[PDB]
Amino acid sequence: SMSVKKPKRDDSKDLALCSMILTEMETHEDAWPFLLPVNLKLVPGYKKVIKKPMDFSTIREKLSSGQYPNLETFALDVRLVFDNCETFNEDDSDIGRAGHNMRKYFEKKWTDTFK
Repeated sequence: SMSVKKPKRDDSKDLALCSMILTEMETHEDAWPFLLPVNLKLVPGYKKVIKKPMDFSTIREKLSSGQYPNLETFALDVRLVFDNCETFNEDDSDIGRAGHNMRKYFEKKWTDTFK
């Protein structure tokens, strides 16, 4: 509360470390469904059904331009990519499996870097 603060967690490396995690996600062999925005002209249903589209390239641009106020807002966009994937794709599809694999990969890197 006013003039009463918990001890200052060092956040000065967070930008660098989110960039490294994002690099690792970009270079994973199962990243291909997620590298670019879904083409809303060419994929029936996507525009209407997925209210907040997100992809790695869009997270990368946001990251590079100071659009994440903190590391939690970065984790929310990454998770959004996988939550959108599960909303639109059957679990038993190459893309559905890709999304599950990538979410697991991400959550381990997140825990090991920050928790």
